[PDB]
Amino acid sequence: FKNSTYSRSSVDVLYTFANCSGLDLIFGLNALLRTADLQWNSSNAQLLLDYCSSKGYNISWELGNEPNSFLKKADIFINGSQLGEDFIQLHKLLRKSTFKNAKLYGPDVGQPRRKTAKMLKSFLKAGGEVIDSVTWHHYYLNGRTATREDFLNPDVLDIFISSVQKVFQVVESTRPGKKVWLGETSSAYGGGAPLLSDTFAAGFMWLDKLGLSARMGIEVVMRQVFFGAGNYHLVDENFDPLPDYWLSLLFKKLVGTKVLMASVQGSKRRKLRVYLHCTNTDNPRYKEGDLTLYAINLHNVTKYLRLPYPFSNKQVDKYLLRPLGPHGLLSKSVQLNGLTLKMVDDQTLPPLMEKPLRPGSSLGLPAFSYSFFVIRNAKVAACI
Amino acid sequence: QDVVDLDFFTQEPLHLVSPSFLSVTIDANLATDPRFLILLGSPKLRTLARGLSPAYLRFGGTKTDFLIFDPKKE
Ligand SMILES: *[C@@H]1O[C@H](CO[C@@H]2O[C@@H](C)[C@@H](O)[C@@H](O)[C@@H]2O)[C@@H](O)[C@H](O)[C@H]1NC(C)=O
Ligand SMILES: *[C@@H]1[C@H](O)[C@@H](O)[C@H](O)[C@@H](C(=O)O)[C@H]1NCCCCCCCCN=[N+]=[N-]
Ligand SMILES: *[C@@H]1O[C@H](CO)[C@@H](O)[C@H](O)[C@H]1NC(C)=O
Ligand SMILES: *[C@@H]1O[C@H](CO)[C@@H](O)[C@H](O)[C@H]1NC(C)=O
Repeated sequence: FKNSTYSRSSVDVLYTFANCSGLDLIFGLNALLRTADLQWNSSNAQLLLDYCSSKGYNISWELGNEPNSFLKKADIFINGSQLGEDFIQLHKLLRKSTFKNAKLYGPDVGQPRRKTAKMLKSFLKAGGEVIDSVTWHHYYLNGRTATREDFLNPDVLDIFISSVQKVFQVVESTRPGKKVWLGETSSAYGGGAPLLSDTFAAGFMWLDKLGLSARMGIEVVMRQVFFGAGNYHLVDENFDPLPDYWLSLLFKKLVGTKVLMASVQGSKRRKLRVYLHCTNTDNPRYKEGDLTLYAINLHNVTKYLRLPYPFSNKQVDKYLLRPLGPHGLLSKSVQLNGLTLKMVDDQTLPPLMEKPLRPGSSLGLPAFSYSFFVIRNAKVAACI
Repeated sequence: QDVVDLDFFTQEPLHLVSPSFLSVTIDANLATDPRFLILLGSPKLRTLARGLSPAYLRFGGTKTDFLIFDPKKE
């Protein structure tokens, strides 16, 4: 990797894209600009901050990406204490800028191996006062070696749980109550697993990661990437949405901010994975008190889910996602309740149509599939 | 037998996620593509992007630490 320059024009393209799309831009600053005694040289950042101020851009900041691997990447070692001081200096610069209340996130460390955990802990000791959220990264697999079986394996899915617990151990020991974000995450690193990261099969990992993150206390999850060279993109090089885009859209329309819990009775919680939130209140079809269950079936047969009292007779809407053939789980097309999801045109997303179930019926979840279910008139007071 | 009983905890919220809980990145390396302006200018891509609002868009990647801002550049 070599140094490269970018222009005011590039900044404007990026900001405009975010602003016109209703997204909140977070811009990562170069942390490898060091002085004589290996302090962060902030002068280039100053130039950028000045330019963004002048244009009136509302932007949040990070500093560095995966500092745990700077030795590998640039043959420079920066310890967590120093990094924390570097964030303190950025925070002073932001406070002297025209957006003095701009948010700062970091340190965008990798998953918590011993050396990374140490770096994170020393960073939070030093710099943890000035960050608005702790960011860390997670990947399940190496894109070069990942297999299809890996994408379907509950033991692979389960590994994320230990990473989350380790990060929270570091955080509770240094800055308890600080928010924790996944700042970069996907199925597989090295740009994704060819013919797997861009398919229906990628959804088992992504939907589970979402479920677990929400359940375990992660506040925001940042998907690597929306659009780009890597196979883990939500949108391919033709600007066409892949199955994870559709899953992500459905998730956003159905799943609320209040996180609850679901679990399956019996000693086998591995292959049938279930999550429960309040329904997204901004959804016009649903009302205060409704619940959104989501479930992943990694068994090779259909399972039939029974809702507990007092929800066993309620009207439920199904939103079942299944691949369009002939390529099965390796398909790049998906059907919602048997209707292929496709843009209406370049300006128009289709409607996401429910399938009402017979009140009192068990919820059918075919083998190797994922579905959302909205329990209408659930009248859950915690959601209201 | 393929019938499975679910238990639900509904007394109170266990956590609260951001409305932007499901967020996205654009890798910093995409700014080295000669066609950066065309790509992010695509109305189709903007439509898909709007679909995921509200969300954070993190501009970052391995390349973050190999990018230098140049106020002179065209
Ligand atoms: C199907 O999966 C089997 C192991 O899963 C268990 O048995 C099946 C029939 C379901 O009842 C599932 O809920 C159970 O957990 C394997 O032993 C079997 O080889 C698989 N069949 C295939 C690949 O055709
Ligand atoms: C994050 C990075 O910021 C992106 O620019 C990369 O494109 C992305 C990716 O690899 O797709 C991602 N890099 C993650 C690198 C994680 C490597 C883990 C190595 C583990 C080796 N040791 N052990 N065990
Ligand atoms: C910081 O960087 C600029 C530009 O690369 C350089 O001219 C300046 O002397 C540096 N400052 C320090 C303290 O090293
Ligand atoms: C971390 O690095 C700094 C800067 O090089 C150094 O001065 C300091 O002693 C190191 N801290 C620890 C705890 O080793």
